[PDB]
Amino acid sequence: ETLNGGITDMLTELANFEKNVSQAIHKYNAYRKAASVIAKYPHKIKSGAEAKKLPGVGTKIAEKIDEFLATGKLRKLEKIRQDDTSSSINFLTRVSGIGPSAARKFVDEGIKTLEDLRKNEDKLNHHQRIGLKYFGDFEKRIPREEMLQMQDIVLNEVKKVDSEYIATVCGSFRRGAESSGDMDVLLTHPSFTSESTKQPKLLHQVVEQLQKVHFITDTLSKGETKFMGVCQLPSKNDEKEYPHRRIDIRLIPKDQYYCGVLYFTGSDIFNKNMRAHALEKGFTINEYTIRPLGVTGVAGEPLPVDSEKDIFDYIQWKYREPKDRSE
DNA sequence: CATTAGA
DNA sequence: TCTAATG
Ligand code: NA
Ligand code: NA
Repeated sequence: ETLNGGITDMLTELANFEKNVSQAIHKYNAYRKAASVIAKYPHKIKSGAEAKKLPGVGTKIAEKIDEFLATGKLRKLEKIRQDDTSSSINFLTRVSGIGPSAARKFVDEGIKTLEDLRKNEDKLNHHQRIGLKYFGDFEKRIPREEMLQMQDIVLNEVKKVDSEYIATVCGSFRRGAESSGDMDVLLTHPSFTSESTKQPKLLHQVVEQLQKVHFITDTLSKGETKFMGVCQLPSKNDEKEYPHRRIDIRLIPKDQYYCGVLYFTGSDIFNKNMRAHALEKGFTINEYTIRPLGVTGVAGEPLPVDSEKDIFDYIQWKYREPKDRSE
């Protein structure tokens, strides 16, 4: 967690550089584990060989290690830090719809600046275009203050169309969190579950609604289960407009909300940690279900949930507020 | 890791 | 189809 700081840190640098700049999945994959072992490692690593002794830690890494152990730097790390070509990529990627593969190509054609992108708005697809459009706005964090207005508004339509709907903004916003990235409203409806072969309009109905009232302004992808778009709080009585937000809404089988619901509300840990709990409490939890564990190794038979409650009740926990889903 | 664009 | 990007 700290003793191994600089090592682990450089390692991930390196690592990331591989994947991104180069199409070096192996190396890339290499550093990570390397980076991973030593993290877990209990002592203050002192040198190449010292590391060396570990699974994953080979010669290559080791070497770089010492030099780092020697100079508070590393070369390759430095060069890459320098190289526009590589820095160029790390930049492009910031655009929704822009990835490494694109970032690289985009570069070879020479696009390297956000401005470059404008100039070749055509060379980009509706995603990235939208990605590019609201570029500034996407980087900004979401105020909880805002978070609720929005929240309010969304629920406002959901119910409006049909009362039978149930939608939930999951995440951090949900964990009391001061700010969010993008909001996630986990959708579902009674008439829809594990079997009742869809009702696509189920989604479509909503999306439409929000578009109607002007909350969603753009679509990034509408599927018949997941939608990804961009929204905005009606910019009040002139003088101050809202930034453009990323939103995501998804349909769910009322027979898996809570589950899927427990899950997204995390935290990323509370989950592993809650997930870690059900294993010993004779269960299994994953994004949609709770399965009673059978001694053969595995088992099946997904247990019937009506609130975030049952799950705790099942594996037998203390119901914990979203507030307290901290770790 | 599953869902949507694309091409 | 496959592959990329998002989550
Ligand atoms: Na070793
Ligand atoms: Na991106």
